[PDB]
Amino acid sequence: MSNAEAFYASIRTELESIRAAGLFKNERVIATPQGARVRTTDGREVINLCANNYLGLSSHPQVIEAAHEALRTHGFGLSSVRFICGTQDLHKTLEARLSAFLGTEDTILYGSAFDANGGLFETLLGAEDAVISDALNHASIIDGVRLSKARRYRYQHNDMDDLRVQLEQARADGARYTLVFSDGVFSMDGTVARLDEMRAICDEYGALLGIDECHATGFMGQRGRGTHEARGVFGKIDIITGTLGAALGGASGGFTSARKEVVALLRQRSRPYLFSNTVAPAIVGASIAVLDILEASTELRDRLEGNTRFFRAGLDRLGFDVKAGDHPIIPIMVYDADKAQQLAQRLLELGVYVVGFFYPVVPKGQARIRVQMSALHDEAALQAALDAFGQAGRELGLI
Amino acid sequence: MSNAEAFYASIRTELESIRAAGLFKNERVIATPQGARVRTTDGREVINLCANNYLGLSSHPQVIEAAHEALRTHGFGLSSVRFICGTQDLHKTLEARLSAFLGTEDTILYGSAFDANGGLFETLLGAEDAVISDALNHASIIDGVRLSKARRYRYQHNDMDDLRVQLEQARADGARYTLVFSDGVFSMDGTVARLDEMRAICDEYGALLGIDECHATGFMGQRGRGTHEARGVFGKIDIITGTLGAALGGASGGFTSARKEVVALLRQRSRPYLFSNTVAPAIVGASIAVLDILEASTELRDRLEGNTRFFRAGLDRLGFDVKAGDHPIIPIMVYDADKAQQLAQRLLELGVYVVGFFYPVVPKGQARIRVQMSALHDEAALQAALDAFGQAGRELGLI
Ligand SMILES: CC[C@@H](O)[C@H](NCc1c(COP(=O)(O)O)cnc(C)c1O)C(=O)O
Ligand SMILES: CC[C@@H](O)[C@H](NCc1c(COP(=O)(O)O)cnc(C)c1O)C(=O)O
Repeated sequence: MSNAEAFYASIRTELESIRAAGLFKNERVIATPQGARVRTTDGREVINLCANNYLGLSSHPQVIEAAHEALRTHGFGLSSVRFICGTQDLHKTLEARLSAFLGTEDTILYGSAFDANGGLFETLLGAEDAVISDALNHASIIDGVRLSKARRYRYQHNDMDDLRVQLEQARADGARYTLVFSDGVFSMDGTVARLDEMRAICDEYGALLGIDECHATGFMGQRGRGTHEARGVFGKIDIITGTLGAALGGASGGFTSARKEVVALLRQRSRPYLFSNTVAPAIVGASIAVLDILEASTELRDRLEGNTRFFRAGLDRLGFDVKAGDHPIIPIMVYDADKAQQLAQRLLELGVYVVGFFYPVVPKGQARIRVQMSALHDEAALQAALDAFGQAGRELGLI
Repeated sequence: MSNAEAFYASIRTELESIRAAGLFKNERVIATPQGARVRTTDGREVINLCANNYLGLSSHPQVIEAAHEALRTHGFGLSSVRFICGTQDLHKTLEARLSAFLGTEDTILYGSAFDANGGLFETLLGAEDAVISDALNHASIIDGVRLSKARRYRYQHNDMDDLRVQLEQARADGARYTLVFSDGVFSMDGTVARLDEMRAICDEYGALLGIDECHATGFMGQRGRGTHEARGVFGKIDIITGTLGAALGGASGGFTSARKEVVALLRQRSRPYLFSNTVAPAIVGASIAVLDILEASTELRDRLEGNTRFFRAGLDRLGFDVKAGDHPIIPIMVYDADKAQQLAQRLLELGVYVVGFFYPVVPKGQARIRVQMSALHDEAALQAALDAFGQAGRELGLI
């Protein structure tokens, strides 16, 4: 029995036990563009309440046509990293508009938020330095930190007192520079970081504050600029990392926006920036028009707030443990992974597209459905969906 | 002086330190689509010989039109990882086409080749297993290995006897499974991994064989299938990672190709596939068009081979060191960084766009210019660049 084939057997044995534990993820094949309603290849058309299409720009006609013109004017692929021959005027234009949009002096584009985080800490920090992370920080942040030589501390989830204990200890352990880093809005539970307390606690110790803004840019704040606008620190952030693939288009790309020494050093030394393809001209192009939309009127994010409150207060009145609020991410815990596959399946049958969240996406035994609001939803969809949740929740024992 | 501001000072000190060493990289701002000739925002038209656009597909109008069609039928962005609502029929289809093209059972799409490597080793390997890398492996492989728990070995560049010395130690050290991993075609020197030998070495020790094919897929091997085709080992590769951002379109996205059960574990556990956006609809649909183009005729790859055989023989007949290979990557070693900044800039005055490679992209003391050949270059541009190389080659002491 060969060594290579025992490996493949090991892998097959692993797959089985993932299925046994109710943890195997099955892909639905959508046959349509992204939007408020969606159709799998099988033919069924369902309400989509689990996309990152927070502002509904993934298939917004003026975003689609801006990408079209980018294809005409600036081509399909650049097949280069930025410093070689992958820099077009659009990249410089969009890095500018984001810096303006976000409150920072420059911005550096990446292929994703995942790679913006991956290349952040290693380039800026060393073994003598520290990174303090909220316990539930996103996997891409944990992997950025793992790739750096910095010392690591976690503070308990959104616990501002534990943030002080770690900052105390890191000072005590002798940290040169400290960077406090956290999801702006957290992926799996929707809660909002307390950037107002943190920027103050960071100011006592001289620490830096960085935030991952994927679940905030475009629709958090009065003018949609970020979680920092929503906590009144706009322009007081050392490091923003974020995506172009959530609210701002949903195609690809990410970014780090920081002072200008940072951005300049990231361009010089950040590994994904040096070593991975530049963003495609269509994406950069359509993102520049995305910023034209959101800077011209706050309506879409306003309709998002409305859709979110209506549906959060609705799931509340049905007995779900969902607080009233304006978090477009609405977590619905079912703990059992199998009971998550069922609830998502049953809600499919009832006309609602959600997907189970289980390990390793969330901790074993803390499985959930993550509802996700859009500006796209009209009230007969939000209503027909509330119906779907009340029934399937009743059948499965959730209310 | 506060700690935060102290940190910014260290950033600018190293920003100035990097300029002082002449190691600072300045972005040239292309104003046109990627092409064999390109115009900076200054209006000057120049011959591009430093892109990964080997087959000219980056602005190929049939590729461009497939992106136009994929936007109309399938939208701009999906704003979701694959397992939630980011799997369209296109991704499944493109995944079947890459597997058949490449000789493998299945294929998993990533947002870049960077992330394909980044999510590869940590998923398939454990503390008891070994990875054995060619010492010149791409930065994305190193980081993917650093993110895994496996035991690490490096062997001298293309050194088959060093490769055996490591597999001895890996086994001596008690490795369970063992993965030999190397660039198929090395980005920085154009050399071609000795895959037929490595397959034989691996069979002996019972190790898996993996290749990163970013500089091979589409044009290496008689049918452009890649380094494994070119070395008689088509169909006998355990793991292919790669990119859609070079010869297969140049826009965005990457992949890992392997057996069904390896790919299935990557879908269930690979961190960038779980936690980062799915490839955009327009990119997937254009990639499907790229495979129709390349499966229909080995022109382009035949044309590429010609253009390089001519341009190598060009610098051949001028006292340039044609160091190693038939390959479209022509490394013109100049060792000193400042000279490569000079030679790249001087050629820009002679009408040639080409860029200096120096630390940390290439080792200190081993700076260079990477000439990269495309199918697109017409004879006018070719021998016109041969002249600009001859002039500046003598003009700056290298000829
Ligand atoms: C100067 C920067 C170079 O590293 C670059 N190559 C990028 C690259 C990647 C990342 O591919 P992605 O773009 O992330 O899909 C993965 N593997 C290999 C073997 C590569 O050569 C180039 O040839 O310009
Ligand atoms: C189930 C997978 C989720 O983690 C996923 N997160 C994507 C994500 C990334 C990667 O962003 P990119 O897509 O690579 O730009 C970076 N930071 C944060 C805070 C994120 O939430 C989501 O919420 O859909």
